[PDB]
Amino acid sequence: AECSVDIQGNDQMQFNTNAITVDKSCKQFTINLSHPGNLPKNVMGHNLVLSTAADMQGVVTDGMASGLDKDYLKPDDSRVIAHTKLIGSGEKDSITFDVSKLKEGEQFMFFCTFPGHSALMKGTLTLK
Ligand SMILES: [Cu+2]
Repeated sequence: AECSVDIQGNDQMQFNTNAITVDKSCKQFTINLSHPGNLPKNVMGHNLVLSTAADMQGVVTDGMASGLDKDYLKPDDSRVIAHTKLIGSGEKDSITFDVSKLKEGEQFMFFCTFPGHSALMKGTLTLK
């Protein structure tokens, strides 16, 4: 199966998918994030961050408090499974992670931790 997806985050706080499926036969999986907006990352920065459903808002909350200098992620946050960098207008970033870090049956989420964004910028990730 394929083991990559391309996702965009825009100037109206939206990702271009609501749900990511990872094929259970993948060993690694790569997420190619890009920002087709025009706004700087200072006001419209996006990352794509993975965690369990339960852990998402703790990551978001602690992340908000951590500043642009830390990509709006609390340092050494063990709840984060994998993530891109935080990017602004016209940038792109890709991450490849071990799919062994995910498990069938488990409800994962992807989201952006930039202050305020998660309200809209989130979706499910499922190993299937
Ligand atoms: Cu964002």
